[PDB]
Amino acid sequence: MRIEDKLYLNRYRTDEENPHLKIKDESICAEKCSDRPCVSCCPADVYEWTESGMEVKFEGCLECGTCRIVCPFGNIEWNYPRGNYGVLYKFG
Amino acid sequence: HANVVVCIKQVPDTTNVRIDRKTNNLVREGVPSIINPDDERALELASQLKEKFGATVYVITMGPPQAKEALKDAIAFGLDEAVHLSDRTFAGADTLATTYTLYWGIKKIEERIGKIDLILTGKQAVDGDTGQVGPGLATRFGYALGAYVVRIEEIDPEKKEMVIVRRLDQGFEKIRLKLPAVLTITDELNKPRYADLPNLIRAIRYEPIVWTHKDLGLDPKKCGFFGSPTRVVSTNIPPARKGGDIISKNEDPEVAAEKLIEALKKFEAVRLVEALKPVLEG
Amino acid sequence: MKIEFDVVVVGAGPSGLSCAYVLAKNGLKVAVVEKGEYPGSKNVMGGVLYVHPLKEIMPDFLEKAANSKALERNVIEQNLWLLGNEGVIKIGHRNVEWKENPNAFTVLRANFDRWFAQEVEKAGALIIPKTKVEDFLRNEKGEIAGVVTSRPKGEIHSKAVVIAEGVNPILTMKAGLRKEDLKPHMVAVAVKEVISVPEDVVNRVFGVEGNDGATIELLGSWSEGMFGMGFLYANRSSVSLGCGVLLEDLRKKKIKPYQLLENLKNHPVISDMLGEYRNNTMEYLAHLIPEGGYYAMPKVYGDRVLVCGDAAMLVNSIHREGSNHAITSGRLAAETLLEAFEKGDFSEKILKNYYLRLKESFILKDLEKYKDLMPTMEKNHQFVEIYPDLANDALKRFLQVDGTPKWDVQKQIADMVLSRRSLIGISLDLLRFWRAVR
Amino acid sequence: DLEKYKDLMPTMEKNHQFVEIYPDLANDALKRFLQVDGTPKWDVQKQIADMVLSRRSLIGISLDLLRFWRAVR
Ligand SMILES: Cc1cc2nc3c(=O)[nH]c(=O)nc-3n(C[C@H](O)[C@H](O)[C@H](O)COP(=O)(O)OP(=O)(O)OC[C@H]3O[C@@H](n4cnc5c(N)ncnc54)[C@H](O)[C@@H]3O)c2cc1C
Ligand SMILES: Cc1cc2nc3c(=O)[nH]c(=O)nc-3n(C[C@H](O)[C@H](O)[C@H](O)COP(=O)(O)OP(=O)(O)OC[C@H]3O[C@@H](n4cnc5c(N)ncnc54)[C@H](O)[C@@H]3O)c2cc1C
Ligand SMILES: CC(C)=CCC/C(C)=C\CC/C(C)=C/CC/C(C)=C/CC/C(C)=C/CC/C(C)=C/CC/C(C)=C\CC1=C(C)C(=O)c2ccccc2C1=O
Ligand code: SF4
Ligand code: SF4
Repeated sequence: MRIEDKLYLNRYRTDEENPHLKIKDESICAEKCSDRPCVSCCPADVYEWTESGMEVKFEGCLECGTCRIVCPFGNIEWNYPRGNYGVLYKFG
Repeated sequence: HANVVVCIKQVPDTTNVRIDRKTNNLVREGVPSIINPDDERALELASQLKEKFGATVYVITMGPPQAKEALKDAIAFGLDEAVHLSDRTFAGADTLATTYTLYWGIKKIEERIGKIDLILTGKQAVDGDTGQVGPGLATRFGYALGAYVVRIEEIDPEKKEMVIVRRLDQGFEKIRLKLPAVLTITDELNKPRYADLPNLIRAIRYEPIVWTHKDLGLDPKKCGFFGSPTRVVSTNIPPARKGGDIISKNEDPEVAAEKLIEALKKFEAVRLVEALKPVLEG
Repeated sequence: MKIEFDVVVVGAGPSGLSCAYVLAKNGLKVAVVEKGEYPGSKNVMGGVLYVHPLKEIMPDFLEKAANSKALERNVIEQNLWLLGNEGVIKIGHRNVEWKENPNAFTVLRANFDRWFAQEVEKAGALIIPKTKVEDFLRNEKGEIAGVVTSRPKGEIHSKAVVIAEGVNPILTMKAGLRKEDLKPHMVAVAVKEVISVPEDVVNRVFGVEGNDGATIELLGSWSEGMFGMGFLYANRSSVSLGCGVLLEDLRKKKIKPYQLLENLKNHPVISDMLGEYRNNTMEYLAHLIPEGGYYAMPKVYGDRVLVCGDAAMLVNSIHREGSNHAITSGRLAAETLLEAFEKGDFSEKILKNYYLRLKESFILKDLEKYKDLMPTMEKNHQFVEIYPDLANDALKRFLQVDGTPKWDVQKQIADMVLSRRSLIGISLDLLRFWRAVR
Repeated sequence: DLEKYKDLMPTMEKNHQFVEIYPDLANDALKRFLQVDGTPKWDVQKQIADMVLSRRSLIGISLDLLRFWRAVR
């Protein structure tokens, strides 16, 4: 709600059929992870840990790369979106 | 082989062109201009018509000098040629003025390849979503207008006649169009391809054929603000909708259901539903 | 049909286009592959771009970029602000010879790299946007012989491949370099806002006029005790306000890195400057800044492959010289390949000269200097936690006139500084940082 | 306040350095610190030292910081 007000300002070409943020193992995010640093350090609120699993709202991804690096267990299959997709920064 | 001409329009990216309430204007500065998304389906159909029947597809745009980058993004689909109608004689044009320029733009294309067997436009541009250029272009040429195309069945290149599925409000309808026709493509026809590199690299080092108002031979004041009958006198953003009120609550388990139909009938628009007349008329 | 090129430069940032500028000016069929819609579409930078690494690339750079919208508000004043609870210690330096011999311009990188792509295109390079490189096509010798893309028929053949793709070294790890991924101490999460401030409040709050710019560097307790160097730059009709903090500090604080930008907007001083021009945010960005440097960089060379820019982790983030290092690294890689093209050898015997040019120039000497800089800043948490808020209350007490007889303000400052930290902590910390500055 | 800065201007009269070299040297040092010209940041940390220890010796800099310390008490 709060940061998706500011993500509305950015320009995107969303690739909804190709999620570039896949989580390799959902069970590592349930019992192996304690603090979930992918949620607390994502500048775009992409990751939200529900009890249904991890909700990865990849459409707002700013392609920074923090989630892949801050994740201690490596279970974020992180790619850039394809060419002409993802954030399209105007006056970046 | 057929001759296809795809009239595309460079449109600002209206997914990002948003309303700023505090300046009360469209914040469309910095937002790059793209193909009209109704025309990416027209270009993808034209590239399908090029790999199935070998139709020489041209793409034409009457726009600003910055609209040569939209004409290069159309060559990435695999198209043969792009044509730019770039002149500020054409600036501020309306639909009658655009169609008069586009009729004489395609008429010069007809002096190069032959009589145009098919004209593909989009259903609407998004800036000024009128959608009358496609209908207007079928009248200048005297071509069969198949508008709001959702499917393409038999595109018989031997009988010079194809079957489309036009969407109307009572339902879709199959139509045996007679070529030469002017189609008008919606979003639901196809999904545009991810372009390959040999066409995208060719799209980068491509220069669209620029034609001014002297190149076409048209009347010098039948195309701009003078050939425009209508005049846009004022553009103004809409209001901030209208604050509502929690008709029901989290207490009423269902008693909120008739309180919805209580407060539906206070609105004018429920006459328009075509299925809530037995609760409004009675 | 084979798409044949001489060099393929992956990435169209500062190091990608400066590498492609020298190859295209020297007559090489060089292709640039950028995964954005235009060059600059994925690039985040607050803006201070220094004109000397570009006057080595383009000696007529300030004439070509004056008419355009690439550059933005020539930087004549560089401030450093120590934000307190309510005060600020501005330590600026305005120089007026920077008005006619410029040192730096503020930029917006979608406006700069789109113009810089147009000069690289005029130089003779084919810039291919909307195209992400996935891996490298290899010959049976096992070396990088080109580039495969996400496009359907996408396989670009080249005698060399320049991996100028910035931070997130995804493509560097495919080339065998970067034997591990980035750990969250080699990078800093940098969250930036571009705020629309209408061209005359920019003149008023920065103390400038008429395409002359000022840069603020913000320190204080808005960064929650972590070493975050925020910034506040003057664009033409805008203000690019952002903040960057290390990932190790951000992970163990768990505070959502746009909140630091909200602590930076809602400071009493920044909310005084931009009063209600704070919430007309035009854009919200996020990126990473390489901060490991010398201890964390890859092998920057290989068989038919070079690595420039942030992909080689060449960033002096304490001086904010990353584009300074990137545009130079493109020039050193392109001059290495121009040696490689007259000899025809592209292996590690000739392409090791790029690593020799990288340490004979300023790029690796700035990395050796601030090598143990952020591990020094991580083992205090004092220089941005007590030290700005104490220097603000001391200088406020120094300027407050309340009938206190100036010896009892010279000792109330001493009772201020030797209460939040002992004198064995103050005199230690001045030279404990001296080892970080070398 | 008068006893504190009692011997303040006789201290300032017997230097003529704090407004004669000291501002113009702190300006050329901070300009060299912010100037980016491809100089590898050790050769700007020593060009500042070659700036400060050329207009006044180090026996004059470290003396003048506490010679004024007697003026500020
Ligand atoms: C706020 C505003 C309101 C406007 N209102 C009107 C109005 O009420 N009536 C009116 O006639 N004009 C109007 N115009 C101007 C009008 O858009 C131009 O005359 C233009 O030529 C028609 O574009 P359109 O929005 O009608 O698109 P449409 O006609 O809906 O576009 C349909 C298809 O026609 C083709 N096409 C459209 N424009 C071009 C072009 N320039 N070159 C080539 N092919 C093209 C494309 O394939 C496109 O997908 C308005 C403009 C603005 C800014
Ligand atoms: C908030 C912030 C502020 C900064 N401020 C300053 C400053 O004031 N001064 C300064 O000197 N430096 C500054 N920097 C640093 C500067 O942005 C970088 O150090 C430098 O500009 C990066 O150059 P690059 O060539 O690596 O380009 P990058 O922008 O890092 O990336 C190059 C390009 O590679 C492309 N790419 C990536 N992967 C692929 C792929 N697989 N296929 C194809 N293309 C790909 C991307 O689209 C990108 O455009 C700042 C950085 C940040 C985050
Ligand atoms: C009479 C005279 C002595 C008055 C003193 C005034 C004094 C404050 C400045 C001039 C004195 C000179 C002679 C000192 C020599 C060494 C100087 C250059 C040390 C630099 C540290 C500070 C004080 C710089 C001034 C503030 C402002 C101009 C900074 C610009 C903003 C950006 C570009 C710089 C970022 C930056 C910051 C924020 C650092 O904290 C830091 C710490 C250690 C090394 C480098 C840096 C650094 O580059
Ligand atoms: S960090 Fe790795 S483990 Fe912890 S939650 Fe995110 S993904 Fe699951
Ligand atoms: S990339 Fe940056 S934004 Fe996209 S998810 Fe990982 S962290 Fe959140």
